[PDB]
Amino acid sequence: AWNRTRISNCVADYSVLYNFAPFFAFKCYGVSPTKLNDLCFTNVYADSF
Amino acid sequence: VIKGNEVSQIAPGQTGNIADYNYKLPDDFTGCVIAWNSNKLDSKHSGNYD
Repeated sequence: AWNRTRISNCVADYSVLYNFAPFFAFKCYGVSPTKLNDLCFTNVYADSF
Repeated sequence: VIKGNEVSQIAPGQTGNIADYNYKLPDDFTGCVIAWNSNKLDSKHSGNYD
């Protein structure tokens, strides 16, 4: 029943997901993390499992 | 001295709490990482808070 959440017109404040929401399992496939500051997302979707 | 869910970050080209704050392995690492449990020698009943 997952939700395709669409995000647009914001900024990639992703460092909070490391410690502010301290989720442990963080595997980025295709685009390794810590580079997520420009030319990052165009049609970003989020799936909740 | 690490936790249980902590050996994973110990590899070349790996990132995480250890690689960002504690210790960084080179991507060109030539060696052996060896680990074993240390309950009877690195734990305390109330917590080995050392």
